[PDB]
Amino acid sequence: NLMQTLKKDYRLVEYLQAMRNFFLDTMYDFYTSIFDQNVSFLNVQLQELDGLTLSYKVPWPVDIVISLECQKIYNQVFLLLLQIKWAKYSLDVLLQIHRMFLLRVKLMHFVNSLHNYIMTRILHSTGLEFQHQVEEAKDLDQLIKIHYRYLSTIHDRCLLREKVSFVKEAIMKVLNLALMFADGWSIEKMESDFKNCHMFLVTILNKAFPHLESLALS
Amino acid sequence: EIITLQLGQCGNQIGFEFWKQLCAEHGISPEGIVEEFATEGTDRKDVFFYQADDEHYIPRAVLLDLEPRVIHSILNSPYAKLYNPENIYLSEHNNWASGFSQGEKIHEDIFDIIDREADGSDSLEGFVLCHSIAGGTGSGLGSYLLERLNDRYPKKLVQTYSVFPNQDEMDVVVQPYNSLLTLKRLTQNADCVVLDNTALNRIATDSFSQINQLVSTIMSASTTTLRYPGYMNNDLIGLIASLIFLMTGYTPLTTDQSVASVRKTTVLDVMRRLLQPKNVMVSTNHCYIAILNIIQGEVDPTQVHKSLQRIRERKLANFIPWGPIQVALSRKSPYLPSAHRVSGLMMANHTSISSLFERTCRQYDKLRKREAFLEQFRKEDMFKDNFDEMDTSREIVQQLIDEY
Amino acid sequence: EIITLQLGQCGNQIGFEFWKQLCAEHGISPEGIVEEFATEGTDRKDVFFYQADDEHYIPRAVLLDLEPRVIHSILNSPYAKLYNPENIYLSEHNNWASGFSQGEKIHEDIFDIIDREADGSDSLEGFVLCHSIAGGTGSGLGSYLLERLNDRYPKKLVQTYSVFPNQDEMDVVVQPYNSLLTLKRLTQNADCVVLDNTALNRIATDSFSQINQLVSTIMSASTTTLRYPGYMNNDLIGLIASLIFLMTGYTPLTTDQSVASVRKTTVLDVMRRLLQPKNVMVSTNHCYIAILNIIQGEVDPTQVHKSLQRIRERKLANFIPWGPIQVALSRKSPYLPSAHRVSGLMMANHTSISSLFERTCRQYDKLRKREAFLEQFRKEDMFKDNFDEMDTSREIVQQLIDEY
Repeated sequence: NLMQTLKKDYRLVEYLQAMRNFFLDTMYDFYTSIFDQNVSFLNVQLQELDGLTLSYKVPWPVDIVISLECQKIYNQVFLLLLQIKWAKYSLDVLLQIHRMFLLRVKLMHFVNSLHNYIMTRILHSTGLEFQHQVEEAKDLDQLIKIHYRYLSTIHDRCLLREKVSFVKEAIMKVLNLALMFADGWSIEKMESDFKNCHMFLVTILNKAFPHLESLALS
Repeated sequence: EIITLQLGQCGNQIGFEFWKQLCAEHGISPEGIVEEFATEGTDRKDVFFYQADDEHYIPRAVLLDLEPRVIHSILNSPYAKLYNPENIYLSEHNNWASGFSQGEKIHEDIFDIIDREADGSDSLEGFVLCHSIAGGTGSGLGSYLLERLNDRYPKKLVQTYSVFPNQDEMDVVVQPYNSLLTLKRLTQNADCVVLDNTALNRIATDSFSQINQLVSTIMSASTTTLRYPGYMNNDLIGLIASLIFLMTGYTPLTTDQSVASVRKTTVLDVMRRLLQPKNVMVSTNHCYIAILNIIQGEVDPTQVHKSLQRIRERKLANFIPWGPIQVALSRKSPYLPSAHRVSGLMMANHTSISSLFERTCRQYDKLRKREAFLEQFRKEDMFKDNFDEMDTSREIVQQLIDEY
Repeated sequence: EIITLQLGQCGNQIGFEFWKQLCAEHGISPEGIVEEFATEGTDRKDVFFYQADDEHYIPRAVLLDLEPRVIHSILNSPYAKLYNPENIYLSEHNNWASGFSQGEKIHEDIFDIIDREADGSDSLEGFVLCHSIAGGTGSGLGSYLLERLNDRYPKKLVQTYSVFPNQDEMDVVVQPYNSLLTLKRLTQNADCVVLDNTALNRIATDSFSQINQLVSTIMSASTTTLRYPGYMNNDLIGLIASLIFLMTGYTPLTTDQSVASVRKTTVLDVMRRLLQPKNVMVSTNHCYIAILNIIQGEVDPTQVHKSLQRIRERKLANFIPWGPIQVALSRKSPYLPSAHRVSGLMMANHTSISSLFERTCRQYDKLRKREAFLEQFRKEDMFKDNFDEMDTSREIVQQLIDEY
């Protein structure tokens, strides 16, 4: 009965669908303005290096589901996602002289492949399964568990919890190559670094826990 | 947002059928009205259309032509009222030099129209050009517009669907000059889709209405994901960065009568089919530079990964030795019948395209040695004194071939 | 899974009636739809068919032919819509050399079709070939396909149902050459079912429609257990290993009018009947090499053991002195009437088959001494210079006869 009167009438499920939608279109125009700060400037933009804490307002009938420590995890994945959209768009908006372009495809590929992995293979696989699960909610408690078994797993597949200084930092430091090379528009000293860190990336990730092989091809 | 610049009879038609396809996809009535079933639509319309106070939608299109007949026929079609009469332009009254001279002559009104259209969009992304490189109108007018546009707007993309002359068939006797000059301008100003009648009609076999219906299909499938926002590849610049001359291929190029064979169509078989030279709509161990496959319909990324793995192992493709594909997924319009379980479009950059120019260069060199049909060109101011323009263009094309 | 390559008029028909029998067995509608009573079926369909998004099932068949008439008639049958129009191939416009020359000419499209079909199966096991060895089409085209297939796919089985020319009846005047060359290719490339019109029509007596209905019956009964999974013999390779040229026989070869004599049919009487030379559908103390008996219907292994014991004691058969049979059981399709209480099919390898070639060799030697009908062969490139191909083929066949 409770789940029945909770689909509408304090529609907790409807609110949940919007949550994972207003981040993870609309949010494309929002970030592009940030590329070219102030704390009130953003609000009118939204209503239209690692910060931008985002929150939301939830009514009491759904407060018990989307807890306070649940907002931060949803915020955690949003921060990291933008840095990927950043590097992906920074190397995209533009269009031994031509030798730079060979450093573009050798790099614009790699960040693009990673982005194809986090969003499609993870942020859409578990998402497609989660919706098929909540539509069979039959309990006050288990709806928390099926939900809590969606964040604590999406925070693991997207490598952000542990093994950060062992694996995650590698993707982080090579992301700085997407910033340095973007501004300049020394060249030989980039591939010596790039061919090293990229090989450092594969020769470290080679330990593969098993789902990492979907990107290990490149 | 985006603008479309279509020139010559080829471009004019191309635009007609491209907008026909678009209005079919987005549920836009011929008169610009919106159907009742599509009232609550989720599809993004700003990209190619802008709505009007009368609730009708107007394309971001401009019609250009040296002759009236084609556009006059267009305005007698059921789709006539849709276009914007203000934007359409017709010359009051077949050579590249003449075309460029007119372009110099009619700068003001054309750029007036272009500016008016541009100022109506907040986030214009680039330009789309549809034209033929052989005929006098398309070649010269596109040359002039590209030059003055790259000069005017140094921060907008310029995309073209350039139609190349048939070669096996001996149409424009003076085609080598126009083609060579248009190629010069394309290299020197164009940001980024080659097209030829020969292979296009070859695949059509194995009227201009059907040929250009196929071409419009290619264009629409190319712009689908931009039209239909998703997760990845949410911008034209994303497309261009992932590849950068191009060639194209589309799997479900099936007649309205050829739906009887409802073949169980996986993603693997489609993406495979997009690789063969037969499906490449255009006609030294030449290899690829880049490949993009946009897939419409239900798709499981596990299937995509498996197909990619198998094709990689089967080594059906060849890549550059000096550098390290992409498979994007979209959603079909909710309106047109999904006669195909899953469909695929491919855009690639491959070195073999060089041969095209080698032919045209060979054609051009086969004339410049004997000064054939230069009398008309000398008439225009640009080639009134000399033809150094021609020499520079030829050397530029040679440099591009050497670079390939 | 498996593919079928049928060539020439003989092969084309063979395929038509083979697929007729298959669709009858599996409850597949003529249009490819599935009947309501067969919705919950347990029979395995992937082996010979692949389903489509439209729920229809498509055979893994390819039609090849030098002439259009036969296939055109096929497509006018009620079963026309079932086949895949893409796979079917017809030459746009009676000799082996000409057939092989065309095969060299039309390599690309044929192997395109074959690759497309192959990539749609996860666990393809081998190939099936149906053709006649006398006529120009079947002989040469099968030769070329076998050569290029054994070259292309070195890890797939190749099974054939080769139809041999009648000899008591004096049909192809140039039959000796085509037969000898096809036999060369069969020995040199074929993994593993001989067929002759003479004895086949003899048993039929004691139109091509009925003859090939019997042949399709043989093929289907051979593939039954593969189609219907059980415990043992769950793969074609299991079949081949248990035997390895072959000949065949089927007990319940009874007209639709000859069901009046419902004879109490044990397993013993059937398996016995499969041994007699009369039932061997094909026409020195020659002996056996291997025998396999597949039995359909209710069967008690005690009965099988008793029959085997009694036949062994009665020594009705002869075996090689230098080496040390098999009786497999299957289940009938749940649909076709079980007019027979228990039925039996036999495939065996026996040395007497050698005689066949001795006849054809005798035929060929009876011509090569006088250079009869070589004018057409000299026309083709393969036999343009010399006929060393013929000498090598003859010596290969002689070597095979010596080995037997």
